[PDB]
Formats: sequence, structure tokens, C-alpha cells
Amino acid sequence: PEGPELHLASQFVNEACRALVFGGCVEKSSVSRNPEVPFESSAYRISASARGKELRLILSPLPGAQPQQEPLALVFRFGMSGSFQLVPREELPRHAHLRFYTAPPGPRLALCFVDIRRFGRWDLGGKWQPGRGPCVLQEYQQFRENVLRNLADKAFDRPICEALLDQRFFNGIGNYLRAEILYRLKIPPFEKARSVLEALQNPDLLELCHSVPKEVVQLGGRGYGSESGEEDFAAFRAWLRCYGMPGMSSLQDRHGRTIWFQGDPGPLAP
DNA sequence: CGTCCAGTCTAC
DNA sequence: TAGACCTGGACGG
Repeated sequence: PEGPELHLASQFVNEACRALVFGGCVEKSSVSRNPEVPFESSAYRISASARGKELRLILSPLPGAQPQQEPLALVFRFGMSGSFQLVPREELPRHAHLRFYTAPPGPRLALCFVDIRRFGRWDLGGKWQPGRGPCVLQEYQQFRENVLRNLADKAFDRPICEALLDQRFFNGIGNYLRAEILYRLKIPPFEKARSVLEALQNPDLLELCHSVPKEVVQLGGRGYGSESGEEDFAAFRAWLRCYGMPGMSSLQDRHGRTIWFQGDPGPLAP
């Protein structure tokens, strides 16, 4: 998942947990190489926020919840399959690697981090990854400045399609958004990144880095996702103009990732 | 049955 | 850089 999916997953946790109270421990699957969450409360609320391709849960005990516990923050990266679901406690999906359990009164639910391929990670401590740039969705001006002020970096020597995956400058952009953004401006994907960015130093490339992903969020649904039904998933495939679409070209970048585009591949093409 | 395809992370 | 980390669906024989 990319920035829109991290964002929608955060909105899901906030809306679906608004009136839920969790209790007990935070349970990790035995196969998961991620750390155990040292947290226990008779009564805590779960809330979320997204920044780029990371999501932060806050575990907030209620007044007088036992054991005495301070709020705990967990930050998640989703890799290729990460996901959050609210399921009935005894109908855990396969690959539910981390689980928060509702307290009574009510139907016993589990909020689960579900990750088929286990590329996802969480760290104890609530901090965003050092080095990740501002969120293209929620910190646009900070995102735009962090790019324009550092065009000297060797990161911008590379093809624009490669630079757009560097989470130090485009936190929240992944393989589908880089195709959709470049297609909107018909920028050849193997144009040099510094060449296309220097001008800014009729929406430009950095505006689209915000507004294109915002469109996926505004579809509602769960972006490149089905944790909302088939309706929302087909809604997303219909929004796509370029990623995977018939009559589009594709090449491998230097990291073996597929870039979709129309027309001129650009000068630094392999 | 088999191949091929779908975001970091780190050891060369 | 390239291979590693994973599972599963879509396809081909």
C-alpha cells in the first residue's frame, strides 16, 4: 500500500474504534519477527494517524484503568500486503500478526494488523522513521520545500520515476502513484529528476504529488484495496489512467520495479 | 505441476 | 547493486 491506503487505514481505525473499549494484552502471532508490544490495560481506546507510508496507533488507557499504564505509540510500515481489519475475536483472518481485543460489554472484536507477506514492520516508541520526508498528503508545503531546498542531492541525479520512490523526499509515493502522477504531466519517466524539478526552484509535478494521492483518499473506499467491498476496489481500477492499463508501456527501473507510462520513455532509459 | 508477478532492508 | 525477506493468485503445460 501507498500513502492513500495508509491514510484510509488510519481513518478506518479512528471511525471503527470511536465507541470501542479494548482490554488485556496486545497479542503478536508466533511466526512474526517484529517485537512483542509490552502493554496491558483493563480499558483503553485506540486512535491513529498517517504520515506518508507509515501509520501511528496510540493506545490510551481510560481514567483508572488497571495496571497503571501511560499511553503507548506504535508506528507501522505495511510493506506489500499490510492492512488493518476489525473482525469477530474467533474469526481472525490468516496472517493476523498483531491483535487488540475489545473489552465487554458487547460483541468481542479484534482489531488486527494483517500482512500476508510479512514485509510490514512495527517499532516500539511512536517515532516516525528518521530520514523519511514530510507526508505528501498532510504536510504539502513542508514536503515541497524539502524537495526544492535539496535538489543538489545525488538522489536527483536519477530518473524522475526512481526519485519519486525515494521516501526521503516523496514519503507516501509508491509504484502506482508514480505512474499516475507522471502520466498526468506526460513527463517521460526516465527524464532526469533534477531537470524536471529545477524549474520550480497547470499544476506542477510537486502539486500532483499531493493532489493525485488526495484523489484516491477522496474516492473513499480503501484505495488499492478491498477492505470496503468490490464496489470501492473497481472504483479504484476505474480511477487509474496508467498503472497496468492496456495500451501503456512498461520498463524495469534500476531496482527491478515496473514503471508504467505512455509515449517517450525518456533519455536515461535502460 | 511450473513460472511470473505483486516496499523496504542490508550484505556485498 | 542484487538478493533477501514472504505468500498467493493468474497463468501456462
